[PDB]
Amino acid sequence: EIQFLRTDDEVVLQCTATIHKEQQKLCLAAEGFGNRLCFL
Amino acid sequence: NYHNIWAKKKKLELESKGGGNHPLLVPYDTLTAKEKAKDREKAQDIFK
Amino acid sequence: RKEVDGMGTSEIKYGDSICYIQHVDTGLWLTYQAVD
Amino acid sequence: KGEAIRIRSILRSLGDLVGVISIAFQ
Amino acid sequence: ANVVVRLLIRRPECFGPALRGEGGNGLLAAMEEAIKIAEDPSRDGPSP
Amino acid sequence: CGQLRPSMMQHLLRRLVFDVPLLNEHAKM
Amino acid sequence: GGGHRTLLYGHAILLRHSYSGMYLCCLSTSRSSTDKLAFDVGLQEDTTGEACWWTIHPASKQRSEGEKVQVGDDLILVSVSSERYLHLSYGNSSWHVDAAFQQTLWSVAPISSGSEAAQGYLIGGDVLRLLHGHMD
Repeated sequence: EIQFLRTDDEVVLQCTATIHKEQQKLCLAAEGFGNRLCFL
Repeated sequence: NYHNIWAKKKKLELESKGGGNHPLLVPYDTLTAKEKAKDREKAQDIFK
Repeated sequence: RKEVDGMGTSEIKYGDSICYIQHVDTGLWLTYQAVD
Repeated sequence: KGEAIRIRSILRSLGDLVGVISIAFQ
Repeated sequence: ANVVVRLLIRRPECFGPALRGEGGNGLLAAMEEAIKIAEDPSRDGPSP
Repeated sequence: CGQLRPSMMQHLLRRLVFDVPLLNEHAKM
Repeated sequence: GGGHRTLLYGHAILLRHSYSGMYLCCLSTSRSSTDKLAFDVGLQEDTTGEACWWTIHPASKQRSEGEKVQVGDDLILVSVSSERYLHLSYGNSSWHVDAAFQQTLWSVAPISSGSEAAQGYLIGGDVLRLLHGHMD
């Protein structure tokens, strides 16, 4: 059953914030060639 | 003489106020040269 | 299976095998319209 | 050089610290 | 001092009259706002 | 550089003439 | 290194974007002013010791430090330099990720591993070019 987070394993981050009276689940994103910043 | 009778009017104002503290004042005896040009270009011209 | 979360025989090998697509809502199969 | 640069930068972020020269007369 | 700063920073609730993000957290705005309350009127804004 | 450097000494002079409190001119020196 | 060590709460972590090698790490980002006091540590490759990491803390009091992170456990992340949490703000009528003191939960999820290796086999996300057997 049980498993944990080793080093050197692909992952992805998530959040959940309300918007317009509704839970919009998101993830973190970044496109590092023209924009060094991060979007969702 | 000129700009310190003016600043003495301002000093009488601050005396009658009861000792205020507000930045908008510099008398002429110890005035930096940033506000002195408008006085300079007549006070030197009378002397010219 | 239906919820494919268990591994169960990693199936496709690149290059060796050959496959066939299926749009699931229509069930159509891909074909090459060889024109004149 | 001893982890105080973090808190010094945090202080520096609140510049209004450059602009308190006005408050020093006001 | 380190723990004091780390604890203040989680809840820096010095909410002055009106500035961005927080209430105040900025000195010249709140101070010049409050000198209007202080100079002509009493400790209160509407007071004689 | 030469705007109002010298007049600070005149201010400190005028303070030093009538300096009522002790241990105050000593730090103005 | 060690080779497939585990992950524990309180550890000093290092992330890396997959397809671009820009290590998300402690950098001198002092740009964004939506909240008017908050940072956005974007992407740049300056893995320079002290200014390298983020750090995990648990979400709520169900697992403390020293415990091994399991799958699905919501987390809290914080820098070493700025000490801000991974804030999730709203800039102007829309989302905007920043670094601030209002913390925010941050879940994770599995994608792949080292044992989950291709060696010619297929894995999702892989690009490819299709081929006929006769016509190519």
